[PDB]
Amino acid sequence: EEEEKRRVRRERNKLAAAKCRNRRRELTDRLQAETDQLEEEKAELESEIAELQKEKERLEFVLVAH
Amino acid sequence: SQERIKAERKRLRNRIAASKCRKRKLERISRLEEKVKTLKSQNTELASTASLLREQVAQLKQKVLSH
DNA sequence: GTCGGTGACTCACCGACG
DNA sequence: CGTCGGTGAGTCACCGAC
Ligand SMILES: [Cl-]
Ligand code: NA
Ligand code: NA
Repeated sequence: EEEEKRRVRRERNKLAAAKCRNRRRELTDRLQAETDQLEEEKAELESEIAELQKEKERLEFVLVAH
Repeated sequence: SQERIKAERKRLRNRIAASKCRKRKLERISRLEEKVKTLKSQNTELASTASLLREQVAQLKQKVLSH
């Protein structure tokens, strides 16, 4: 019965291992969702920039004509 | 015995597969952490370019409208 | 000095496939 | 068919933190 501290240790470490694996799955899912969102925000910014640069040059050529 | 050699070879094969499996998990995380850091940096730069262009556009609409 | 976190070995399980 | 590899989970050995 002295070796019963050994049994509680196995049970505690089992839960610790499950927690470690669950945190790694959660981190992977968090980072993937974060990447997806950041990729979307990058595309929108690149789109807004492209439209703004077009409008900038349009106005520049209107002004040069007057 | 052949039973022992076979059981040991299976453990070797599985130890190889486990190390490869674990490595791919950590490499996916490492790859994703880098991409997140890069995208945050790039989007900050893009946001500042957009902000400037918006002001430049605003002023040009004023120069045009003043005619 | 005990505890939890984690890398690594191992077994169970399942689908892949020659 | 029978064996393999990929993966989840239990275990051990080890370490750092409080
Ligand atoms: Cl070994
Ligand atoms: Na958890
Ligand atoms: Na290894």
